[PDB]
Parts: sequence; C-alpha cells; structure tokens
Amino acid sequence: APVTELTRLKEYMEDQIAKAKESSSLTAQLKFLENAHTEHFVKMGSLTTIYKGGSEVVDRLKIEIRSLYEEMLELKDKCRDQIQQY
Repeated sequence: APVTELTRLKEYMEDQIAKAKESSSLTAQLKFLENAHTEHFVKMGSLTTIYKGGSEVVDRLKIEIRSLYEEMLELKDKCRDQIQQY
C-alpha cells in the first residue's frame, strides 16, 4: 500500500524532525532524528522494490519526503558532531 505508507512516512518524518528541533538535550534530539532516519530507510527500501513511477500521488509524496530526508541529514550530522565535540 505505497500511498498510505508514504503518507505515514512523510508525516512521521515531519513530526520527528519537529520534535528534534524542540528538544533540549542533544541526546533527545538525536533520538528523534534517528527515528526519522530509521523509518525513511525501512520504508523507502520497500518502496524501491515495488514502485518505479507512474502515480502523481506517489510522486508528490516522494518529493515531499526527499526534502524532509535532506533536512534530516543536515540536522542529524550537526547533532552528532556536537555530541562528539562535547
């Protein structure tokens, strides 16, 4: 059910990224960002196996998810860098 799975993934990532930005400790921020990372890895791996193109609904969600993925990569890197530094 790619459309429902991608809807859930998009909103899951947005929710976790938002909670990361509101977290106090680096540890808590990292947990939310890693949750976004894990869910993206698991769900997009499954999508790649079953979907190559041909749906506007899926394509819109994939573009939205990609933006969240890129934001997550930068936030996660900054968080982990700060954890290592301190």
